[PDB]
Amino acid sequence: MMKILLIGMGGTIASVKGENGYEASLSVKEVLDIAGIKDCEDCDFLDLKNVDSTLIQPEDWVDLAETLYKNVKKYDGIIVTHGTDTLAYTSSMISFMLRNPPIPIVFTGSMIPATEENSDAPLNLQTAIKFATSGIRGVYVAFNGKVMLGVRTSKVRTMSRDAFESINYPIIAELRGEDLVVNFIPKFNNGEVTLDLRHDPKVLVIKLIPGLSGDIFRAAVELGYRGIVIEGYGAGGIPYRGSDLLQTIEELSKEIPIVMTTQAMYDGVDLTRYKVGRLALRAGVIPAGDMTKEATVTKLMWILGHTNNVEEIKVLMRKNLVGELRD
Amino acid sequence: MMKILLIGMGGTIASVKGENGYEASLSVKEVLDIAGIKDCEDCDFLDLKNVDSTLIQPEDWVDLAETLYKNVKKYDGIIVTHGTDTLAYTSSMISFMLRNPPIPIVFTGSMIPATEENSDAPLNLQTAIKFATSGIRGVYVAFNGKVMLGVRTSKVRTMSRDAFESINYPIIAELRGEDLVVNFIPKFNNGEVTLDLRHDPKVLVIKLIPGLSGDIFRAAVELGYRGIVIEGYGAGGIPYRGSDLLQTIEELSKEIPIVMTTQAMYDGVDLTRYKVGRLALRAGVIPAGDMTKEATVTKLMWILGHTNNVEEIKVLMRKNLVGELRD
Ligand SMILES: CC1=N[C@H](C(=O)O)CCN1
Ligand SMILES: CC1=N[C@H](C(=O)O)CCN1
Repeated sequence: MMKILLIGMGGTIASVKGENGYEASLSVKEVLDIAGIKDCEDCDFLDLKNVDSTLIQPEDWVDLAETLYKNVKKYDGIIVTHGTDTLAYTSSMISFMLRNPPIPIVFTGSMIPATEENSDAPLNLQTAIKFATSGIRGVYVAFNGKVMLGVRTSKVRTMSRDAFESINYPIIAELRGEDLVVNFIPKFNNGEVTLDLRHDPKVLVIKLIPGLSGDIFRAAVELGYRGIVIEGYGAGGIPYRGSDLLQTIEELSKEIPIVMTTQAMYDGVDLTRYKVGRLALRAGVIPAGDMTKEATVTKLMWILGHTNNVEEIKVLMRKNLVGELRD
Repeated sequence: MMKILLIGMGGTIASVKGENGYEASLSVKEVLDIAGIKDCEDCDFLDLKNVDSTLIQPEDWVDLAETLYKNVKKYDGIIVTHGTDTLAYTSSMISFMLRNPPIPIVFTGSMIPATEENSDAPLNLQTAIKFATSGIRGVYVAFNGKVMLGVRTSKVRTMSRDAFESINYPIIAELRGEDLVVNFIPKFNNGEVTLDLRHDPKVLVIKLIPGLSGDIFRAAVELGYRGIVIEGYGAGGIPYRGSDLLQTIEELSKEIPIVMTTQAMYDGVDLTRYKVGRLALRAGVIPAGDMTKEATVTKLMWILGHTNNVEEIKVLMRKNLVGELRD
């Protein structure tokens, strides 16, 4: 029957409490054994990386995307074990780099090392295995009995089992007993499996705070940053009182994309709603709509691997590519 | 009986849909009338500002703190109506600037203008009035039937009534019918009412993302920024692979405070837990513990109004001043 591949990237799930605190150490095969999984007769194992996900770089996304693409024909499902810190960035970026996969690609990990007795690893691996053999294609994240679309997933808690949520977007599937029950299936168009590794990682994310001036923005441009994301307040906007920020934005927004997302967790941005928003639009700011913060950052990096034309970048950022955005 | 003062700062609650979308317009007295409030016989009214809270600057915090201090003896309670965008920054900063107030000081506002038929304004004003006459002293936020400690409050939703949550800290009070029921009373020491307006607003908040280099940090220092806050991933830490960031931090952390908070919403940071965290500590990074992002930023600004000595700043950031932090 079904053949699945497990790819190890590291993470708390594979970690041990060494000298300087937890660090990734175990292989993905060892992780499965320790977590007590046996329903894996026809399971292949590959260790791609073995790091605390805080260490993940954009080139690791390239390496992982390539590896996935080389293996989508050979397997019925692929599971990637990964640290939780940057799990959502990786699942978001891979969603852009590897479009219309013919199989489920499921990211998972744990908040508590698999070695530990109270570990969330066995549940998460079980959920991942159940989904990887479901026939439901796409890039997903399995965590705490939930399956979420990889490009709509964010880490919301640092010290809880329920660490990940689907942001502004319905759960794909959820455990009821041992029944993984479907809640919502994304509406894919199924084109040709497409690998597209092009990206530019040189982007800056600045949190809007009272009194912020435009000086660090023009410094970023001088440093050769190719894009800036600003987390505004609430539905989004730029203050015009108190700083040269709006004036600074008006000048820079035609040299580089300036993307507005929100500091809040849920509901995203809508710049048409307030005067501060519409001024931000007039200044050339690109809205990130209802995208997660991780999808916004990775999508911008990915697009910058294709074009530096701000107008075109605006069009692509506003276009729903893989389910990351409400069109 | 009880005498309360209402101070208007603006916000959606006082807003109208003008030419470029919503902008603040109505006076705080008009807001009360439109919201349908009458149980306010002995209520004084003062309009301090009238702006979309996206426009709030640090000097407005000074003006508001001064006004509160001049009025804490005259009234039994004070209510401040305020935009939701920066409400939490203002309630956090005022908590540092105005210590041991002898009365309840309650911040509130609404997600939907008081003019609108389905407005959350009447409920929020009611809750604010009930708490302002409760005799429970301190700085608080009332929203969606909840009363939260002002220095533990963040905006988590941009388009929902339940916009604010108490982060890593128990609700103070909650509505059950018309009964405002107490859940938890903060353990104040009641010293002398202290006004302390000293702050330095020149701080930068950068979101950690894969591949981030230290170049923008040393640019910030050259720009004269007096502090940097970094939102790390999860429990916190600095990547040592892929960038000159950790090396950059080691150099800068003795010139200016570099504070680590988290990109996630709940549970805060703990740098002792992972190798990436302990390296961050060794590099001179100051942990923000379980503080909200708004408390972290305002507390740092406030402290920078007192000292530029990094060692001392570290001590103060790690000290629970007004309930913002678990000691
Ligand atoms: C490299 C690549 N070539 C084929 C294509 O683009 O159609 C498969 C997916 N991507
Ligand atoms: C300015 C001021 N003086 C008095 C004091 O510090 O004790 C009251 C609170 N702050």
